[PDB]
Amino acid sequence: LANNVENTAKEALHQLAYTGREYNNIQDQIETISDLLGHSQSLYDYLREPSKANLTILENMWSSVARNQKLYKQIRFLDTSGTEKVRIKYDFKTSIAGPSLILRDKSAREYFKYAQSLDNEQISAWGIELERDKGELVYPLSPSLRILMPISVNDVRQGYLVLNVDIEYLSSLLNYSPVRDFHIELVKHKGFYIASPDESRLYGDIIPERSQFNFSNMYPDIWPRVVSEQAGYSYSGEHLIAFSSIKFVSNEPLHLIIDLSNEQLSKRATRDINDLIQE
Ligand SMILES: [Cl-]
Repeated sequence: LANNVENTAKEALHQLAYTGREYNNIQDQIETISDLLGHSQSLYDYLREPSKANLTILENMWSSVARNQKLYKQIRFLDTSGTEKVRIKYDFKTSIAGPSLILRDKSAREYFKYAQSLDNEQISAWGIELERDKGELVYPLSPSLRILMPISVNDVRQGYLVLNVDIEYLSSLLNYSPVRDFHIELVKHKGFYIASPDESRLYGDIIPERSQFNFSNMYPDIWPRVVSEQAGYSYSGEHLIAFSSIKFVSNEPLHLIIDLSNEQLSKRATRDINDLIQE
């Protein structure tokens, strides 16, 4: 063991660096596309002349962008009062995008009050937070990182572009490595889980029956190492945890964790290329 724990920890550290680079790339892709949507001719045309015809052109464009990019669960334009005016929804499982006529007043949401505080054409983002409809949680639960940009015409604010980056999709895309056979969990700065192969530990800050699933409660002596935002590992005698930190469209850290119990560690002793084949 001792050496096998260590060798596994070294592999997991490589995996954490790999996956951190993938999130950094996703962030660059989101920054670029948010800037293009906020400066787009189709949106400009609609805001100048919000005819049904121009709304259709905008909706078709956003639906195309959602199908092409996959990581936006919604793309919306809210007016200055916080009422949704344009709302494209995308479902990654089916690949269907299209507009909804279910348009709500979002003015009570904190992410909206934050967007109002931004300058014209300034792109910023809200912390990861579950989606809601009329204040009720959307189920299945939907953690979103909302990109926010007030949009102006001749210096007069028209509303806000809002893009909901779908953390469940990104987790599904990024957080399992078939070659190294590792699952990466995402743990927020507050200690609660927003992605895991174990669904039952998610969102303990929101779901009462899960409030025990905080990394700081689970691994009190390992938590400080994670909070340091350095990459490293710790082994408690029962779990090997390898950890790293990134900043993903946020000034707060997001911690990426590979947590393997003794039982799981024993088995990768067996690992052979023939195991990878071909699944
Ligand atoms: Cl709401």
